[PDB]
Amino acid sequence: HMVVKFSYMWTINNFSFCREEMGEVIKSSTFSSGANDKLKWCLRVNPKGLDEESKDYLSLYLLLVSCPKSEVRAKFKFSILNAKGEETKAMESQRAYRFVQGKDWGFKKFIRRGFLLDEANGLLPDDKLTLFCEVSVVQ
Amino acid sequence: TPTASSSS
Repeated sequence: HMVVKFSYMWTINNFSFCREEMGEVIKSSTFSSGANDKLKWCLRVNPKGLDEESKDYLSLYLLLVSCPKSEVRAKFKFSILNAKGEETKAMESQRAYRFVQGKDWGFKKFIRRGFLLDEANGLLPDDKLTLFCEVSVVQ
Repeated sequence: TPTASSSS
């Protein structure tokens, strides 16, 4: 089946200053395809994981904030833009997932904190975490 | 390889 494909670049400034504890969430602004499909999406990150078993990781999800019909099927890909402006450390759905309004899908163990937070690895230029999300909605 | 999941 064909798709409508779109993207959002989320810059989280002053990332080293995040005070989020395990289970606390930051949501992005809402975004859409611009195809007037009435779908609104956002990203959400847990800097210290969804739960105790994931507290060593950032957990990253795509949330369907509002939709007109009962269900949407969509593939998704998340990557980090490094200091050289290139995509790295990407994770992508192996198939389309079924979203309804208020449902998310993503990666509970998206990136290990001990790796991300070491500035020498080039993922927090200017103390900014920049995430790039591509969404493909199945038509 | 990681698999996708939902927070709910």
